[PDB]
Amino acid sequence: ATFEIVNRCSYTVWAAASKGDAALDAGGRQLNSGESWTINVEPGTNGGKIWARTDCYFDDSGSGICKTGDCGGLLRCKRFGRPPTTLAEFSLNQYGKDYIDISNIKGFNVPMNFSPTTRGCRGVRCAADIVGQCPAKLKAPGGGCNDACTVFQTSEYCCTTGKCGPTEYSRFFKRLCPDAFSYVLDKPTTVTCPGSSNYRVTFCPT
Repeated sequence: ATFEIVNRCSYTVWAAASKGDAALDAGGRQLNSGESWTINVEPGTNGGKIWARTDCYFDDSGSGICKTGDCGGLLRCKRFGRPPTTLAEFSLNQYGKDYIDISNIKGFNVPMNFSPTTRGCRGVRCAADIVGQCPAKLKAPGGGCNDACTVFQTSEYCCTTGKCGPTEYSRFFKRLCPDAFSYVLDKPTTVTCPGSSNYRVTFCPT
C-alpha cells in the first residue's frame, strides 16, 4: 500500500512510520514545509502508525534527538515515538478490510488528516489547535500537549485494567477533536476501508 505523507505545516517535520517492532519503509525522513514523501507499507501490516516529529537534530549517521515523537534517537524509526504524538493508526488486510483512525491517546503534537486516496471510505481528521488550547497541566515543556496517562501514570488514565472511563483530560481532546480517540476505551472512531486501499497523511491540513 502507498501512503503519501505531506507536510503542509509552515515548519519542518520529520515523518516517522513504524509497526512498533520494525520500520515501515525507511521508517523516517525529513519533510520541509510543502514536501511530500511516499512510502510503501506491506499488505497485512497490523498496528502500523505514522506520526510527525518536531525540532529534530540528526548527525550524518542518522542518530540524534527530536522534541516530540523521538524514536530512540533515530532518523529512520524502528520503534514508536515518544509522546506527545498525534497518531495516524492503521491495520491493513485484516480479513479483507483495512482499518484506520487518528488517536490522541499518546497526546498531540501536530494536526493531521488521514484519508484514503482510493474509493470506498472517508478520511479522519484532528486539526484543531490542541497545543494552543492545551490544559496547563498537560502542556509538555518540550513541546506539544501530553495525554494524561503520560503525565500522571494512573490506572484510570492509562486504562491499565481495561476498566477506565472518560476524564476531564480525555474530554478536552475529544471536544477539540471528536473524530480521534481520546482515551483507550473511547467510543471508536475507526473507519473501515476496502482492503488494500492507499492513503495520504497530511500534517497541518488546514
